[PDB]
Amino acid sequence: TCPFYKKIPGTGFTVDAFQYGVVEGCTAYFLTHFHSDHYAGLSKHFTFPVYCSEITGNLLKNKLHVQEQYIHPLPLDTECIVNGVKVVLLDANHCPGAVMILFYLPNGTVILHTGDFRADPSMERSLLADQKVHMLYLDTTYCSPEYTFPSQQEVIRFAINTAFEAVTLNPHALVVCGTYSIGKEKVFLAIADVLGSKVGMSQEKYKTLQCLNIPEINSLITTDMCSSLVHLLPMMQINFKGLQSHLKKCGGKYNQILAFRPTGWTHSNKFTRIADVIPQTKGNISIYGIPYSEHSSYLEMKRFVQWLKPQKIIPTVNVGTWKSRSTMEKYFREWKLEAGY
Ligand SMILES: c1ccc(CN2CCC(n3cccc3)CC2)cc1
Ligand code: NI
Repeated sequence: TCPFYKKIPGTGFTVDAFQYGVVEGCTAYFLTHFHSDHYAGLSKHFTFPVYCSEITGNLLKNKLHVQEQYIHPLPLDTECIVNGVKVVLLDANHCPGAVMILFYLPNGTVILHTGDFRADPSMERSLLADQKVHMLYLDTTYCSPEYTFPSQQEVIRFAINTAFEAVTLNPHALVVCGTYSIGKEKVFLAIADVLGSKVGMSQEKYKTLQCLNIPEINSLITTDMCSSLVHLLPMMQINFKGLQSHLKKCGGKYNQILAFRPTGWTHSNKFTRIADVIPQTKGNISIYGIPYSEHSSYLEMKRFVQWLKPQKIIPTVNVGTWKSRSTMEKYFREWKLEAGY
């Protein structure tokens, strides 16, 4: 059964609600982004309208085989009417195609669903500017002050510099990057660019990247592994056993692997600054875990909410324990008292 924090009161709409069968009274199903916990249940057999971004629609058609007659892509930053209700899609700064959804209800109430997002000051100059919001459905993944991590730019600078130094010292080194979904493409694209290489990958992963409207993509990626010195592998293979195995398949073209494992937050962010990060090493293989987040830090989330000044907040993550729920509610009250709304 579909939970309350996925229902839009006063409409026939749901958000990211595909795993509950036919939802009673739902005439339009919105999808914020193409991550499996959110799309769970969608397939070629789905026969109701799905509203989403153009990139999300390309992935629905090509990867899940959803029939084209049921895919309703909407442009960003544009007032659209769906089933008699004005809606707007905004960039979420999450993975490719990810959106936040603004709903202008018939009764005059205004609701923002963030989906998954990494809050940024640039969102203060979207169509949200000077817009009253009555209800905010908030991605609270990292809603506690312990959750700190660097900017995406700082993490990419570290990765580029690390890879360039390694391959300049040893021209026979291979660089490997782990992946398990869409998102975090900048990690492998930035490394390949500094090295003058295309990124090599499986046919399945190539198909996924061909759906993302990335400019000049044919110049950047390939299924010919042997022409490339930056390879993508599934995240589960980025360990000493899996990398040793991969090194054998390249036919003595390479004599060293440098691998990156993009993670979210980890506890080492408490103690170790990104510049000070060191790898796990065994012989000619080194593995770097790098904290490349596509969710708001605590500080980023607090800034966004204090600027927006919503009347009510409904968390959508960490809602399953009394302790977690209470912790988030205490921070929302602090933020409101500090800012005066
Ligand atoms: C929102 C609100 C509360 C939680 C629970 N965690 C908070 C942070 C804790 N922590 C301590 C040291 C490193 C993390 C672990 C419990 C999650 C999300
Ligand atoms: Ni996500």
